[PDB]
Amino acid sequence: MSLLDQDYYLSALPEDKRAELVTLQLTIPLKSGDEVVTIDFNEDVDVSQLCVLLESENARPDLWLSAAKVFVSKGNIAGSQEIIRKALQSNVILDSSASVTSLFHNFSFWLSLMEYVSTNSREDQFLEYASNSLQASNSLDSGLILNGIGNGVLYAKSRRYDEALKEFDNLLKKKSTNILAILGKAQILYKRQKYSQALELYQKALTINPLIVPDPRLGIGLCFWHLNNKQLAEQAWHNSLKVHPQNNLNTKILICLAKFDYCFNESKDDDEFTALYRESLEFLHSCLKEDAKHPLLLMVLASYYFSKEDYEKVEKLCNLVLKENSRNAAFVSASHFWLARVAYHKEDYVQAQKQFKQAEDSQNSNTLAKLGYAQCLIARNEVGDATIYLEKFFKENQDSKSSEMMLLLGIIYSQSGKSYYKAIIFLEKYVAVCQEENYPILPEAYLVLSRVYENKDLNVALDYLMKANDILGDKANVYVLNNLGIYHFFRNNVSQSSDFFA
Amino acid sequence: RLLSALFSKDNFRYLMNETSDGLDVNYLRIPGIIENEKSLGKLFSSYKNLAIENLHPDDRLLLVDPSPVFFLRRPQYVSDG
Amino acid sequence: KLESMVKSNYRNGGLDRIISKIDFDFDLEL
Repeated sequence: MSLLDQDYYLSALPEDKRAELVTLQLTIPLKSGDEVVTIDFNEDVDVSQLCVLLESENARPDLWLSAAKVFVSKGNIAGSQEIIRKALQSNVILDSSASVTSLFHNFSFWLSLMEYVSTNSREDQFLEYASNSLQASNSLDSGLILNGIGNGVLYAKSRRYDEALKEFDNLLKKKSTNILAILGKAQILYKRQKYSQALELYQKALTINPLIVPDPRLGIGLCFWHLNNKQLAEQAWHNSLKVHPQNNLNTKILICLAKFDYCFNESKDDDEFTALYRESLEFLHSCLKEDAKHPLLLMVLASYYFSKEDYEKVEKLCNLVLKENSRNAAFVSASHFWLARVAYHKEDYVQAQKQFKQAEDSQNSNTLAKLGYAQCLIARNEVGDATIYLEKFFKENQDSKSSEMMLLLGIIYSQSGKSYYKAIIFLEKYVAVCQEENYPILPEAYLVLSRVYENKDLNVALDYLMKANDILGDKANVYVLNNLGIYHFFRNNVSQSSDFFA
Repeated sequence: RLLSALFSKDNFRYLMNETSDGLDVNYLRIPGIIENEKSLGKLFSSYKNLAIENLHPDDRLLLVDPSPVFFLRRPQYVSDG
Repeated sequence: KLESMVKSNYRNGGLDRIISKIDFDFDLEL
């Protein structure tokens, strides 16, 4: 078949869009007349000398902005800002219309956006710089739709989603072929958790432009993850990596996470689990040979090293991530959770409970941190406190499928005795969730259910005891056999009772 | 081990929130959208020559609904004769 | 039988021991 790569959509496009759009050499006419100069961006192009030459020759603003874009690709954000400023100082822009000055103001706006993005810090200062540049551009030329796109992006960064959505509605009124408007709308919808609504926009953008940056396939894979079709997500991410093999390590990280999830939830045997887990570790390490300080990779490796009893290195990585990415609360929550898990072996119940609470406060979506908090409450013999916390969490999250939480609730209520009905409900929910997940149902839940049903239904209790015995197999104990025999004796099953007693 | 099983169930669900770095959109990222002032319009009109057919078959497979039938005509107004 | 075959140590809770049985050397900074 036809190879799926960047060259595929290169050949799909006409040769005008193939070579010219990716030229690393810029042709600049000279002020002397027909003389021109060609400077290759592969070589080390100096910003100051190039700007001085451009000002002397008074070249078209397109060349200035193209050089700025290339220096952006080089990462020279300061150099691109210098290019923009000296272009504003150039005679061409001063003698041109206000439209060119507005376009360069919007370019400086994009420069501020990139400066904020590349650092994820000083957000207010760069946002104010970008806002001032965008306001100047709009005042100089308000008819440019790029000013509206910049306004919408500014609203999105300040979480003014309604105004950005209105701006994208206006852009859709102007034209429905605007790819950037589609991307911004889909980003806002994903931020508003409208995964499917953003997914239609992702598909439309991908169909319109398969070579558009940012990659729509990243959002499509996120939606497939939200729609459980993670296999298609991985396939689309592989296609994106083929199209974008550079500066897209996040796709490889997502692929590694998907592989780890598949290994966890699909390995049919221990040997297959080991093979898949080691392959995922090798792929993660190969990605780490490019970047060795990525906080998410360290957090992921912390799980493996905690499973390897390397708690000291887990603490080192957690502290390093906390120092680097304290802005991200999710990393703080994960580090606190792992510190509490490490201290659990040390049984620092007060310290582990405090760490679990801090993890919950950093990121409330971390259910595991709350479950560890409840477990630590149990460790400190806080039966009532753990019960109150668990009831609060369940009543706030009645739709959450925390099977172990429901099992613990059932056990606590069985110990209480008076709340047997909630215990039955929670144990049945745990049984159903385990059956849906194809996970081994704990026979202890069956024993608790039989104990509860002793005073309600001997038939259901006996059936649950039989199910627990079938799960145990050779693990049947003396108490289970004695209770089965007593059940059959009460059922007048003399033969079966005698066999169970034997 | 109960918390380990809970982690395995959860895996890295809530850790994908930071991975949204691909959602950010910047104009300068595209190489050829800026080389001319109207390169945006040219590239928006460069893909009008392309369609779903020109998409790669594997990328077409990525277009999954969240075939024509012979008995559903498209309406007309002048007919023929 | 794949439904019963998949039930093994990691599902039973011996996942940590399995990871301990998998040894790998990283180029750790810390």
